[PDB]
Amino acid sequence: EDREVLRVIFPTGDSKVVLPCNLLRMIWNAQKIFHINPRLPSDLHPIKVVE
Amino acid sequence: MNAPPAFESFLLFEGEKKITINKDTKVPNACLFTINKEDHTLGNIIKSQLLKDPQVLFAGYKVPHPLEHKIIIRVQTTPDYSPQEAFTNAITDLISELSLLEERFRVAIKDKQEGIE
Amino acid sequence: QSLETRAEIQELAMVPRMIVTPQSNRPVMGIVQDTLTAVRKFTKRDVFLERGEVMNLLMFLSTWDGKVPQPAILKPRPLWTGKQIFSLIIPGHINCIRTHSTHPDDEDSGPYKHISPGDTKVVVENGELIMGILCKKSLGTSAGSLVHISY
Amino acid sequence: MAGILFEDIFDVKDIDPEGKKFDRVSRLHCESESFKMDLILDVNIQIYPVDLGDKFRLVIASTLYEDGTLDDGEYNPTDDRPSRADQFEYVMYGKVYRIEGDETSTEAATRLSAYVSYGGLLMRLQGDANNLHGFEVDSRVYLLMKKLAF
Ligand SMILES: [Zn+2]
Repeated sequence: EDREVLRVIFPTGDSKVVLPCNLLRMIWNAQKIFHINPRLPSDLHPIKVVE
Repeated sequence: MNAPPAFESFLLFEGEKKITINKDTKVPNACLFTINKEDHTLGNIIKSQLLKDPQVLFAGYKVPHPLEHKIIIRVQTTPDYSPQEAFTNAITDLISELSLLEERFRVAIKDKQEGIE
Repeated sequence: QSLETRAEIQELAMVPRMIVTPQSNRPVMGIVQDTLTAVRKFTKRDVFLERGEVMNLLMFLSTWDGKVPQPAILKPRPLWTGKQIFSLIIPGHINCIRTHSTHPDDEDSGPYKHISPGDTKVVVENGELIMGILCKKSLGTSAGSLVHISY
Repeated sequence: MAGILFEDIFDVKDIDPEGKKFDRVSRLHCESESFKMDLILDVNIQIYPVDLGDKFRLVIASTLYEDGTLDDGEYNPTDDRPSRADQFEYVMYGKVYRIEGDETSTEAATRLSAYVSYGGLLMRLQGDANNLHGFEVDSRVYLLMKKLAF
């Protein structure tokens, strides 16, 4: 549903919008600081994420 | 006008002292020497004599601002050997090299030359 | 002329606080002129420094922890690379990506031809410069820049 | 002596890929005599004159001062412990930034590439035997290059 609304917001279909808080850069910081191994299985339950 | 008198470039001020020593706390066994009214002529040479010494871990100098006659020397040595002694020795050593250079020069001039004086 | 106005300037108008402008949410100031050309020249992968030159540069830095990093080349003689010394300057863990986009490498499809590092991408991680030359695109007043990420 | 992460004797396929070439630093393209591992690596050709016909010995280690860690940094010229992989003609210190193979498939996790950075001198290895030793980790890994054999 959000995807469908978002197409109406940007009919010209540009991917580049101004927003606060760089989420990719923060997530990227989480991997770098906690030393998360990309190969090892993660220790996170998805429902915790959604909530 | 605001230009200093040019002699103020090298004469020590009556309320100042020639060298000052302060400890650094960032790392153990290290020192910061302040040389006032001195320039690259002195600062650069003392850096090279210290780096020659193998007990010295780090040595460097920086003139904090060009308009301001003063240099700082950071030196760091092994725990087994005080950094102050290396500096004193480094000057004396340097004094010795220049003295030998002066004796060899006068003698070299003394070599079969004419119009030497 | 007062403590209230001195407080108001120190807190509101003072230059480290005028850095990222709201005029167009990118930094107002970045590295300029002669230094900027010297930074380009310096980060190239071919720059190497002896123990003396590194100690001299370390001596000019400000927040330097005091621990000389291990040179990227130990043998046959000690050598520090340019990027490496630069990594002492980059704050705690500031981390960019991309921003390679000079006229060096390819108008894009070349780098995908497998990441033959080419030598132009600017990658930094945990506040340590991993690879690639710095320039107007990284340090300049461009929205995506290194100076933007520090602030 | 350091716990060996990787060890092999390599042959040079080419010294100038694309051929573009530059000063002081040069990019080697190599292949391991096991013929199961590939290598791309920068070296300081100004202080280590490589040749196209040369056959090199390469070693990768997680430490030097024997077995304990060295994460102190601070190269410490005053050490004298013969623990060192010092017999080698060319040694570099550096960090790993990427490692990097197909894992999407069934089981997969087969065939692997490591990217290493030695202060801006880049390295790339392909394998599968280094699967226990490649890690995207802090500045820790050393490349020791030696002898260039005969
Ligand atoms: Zn374009």
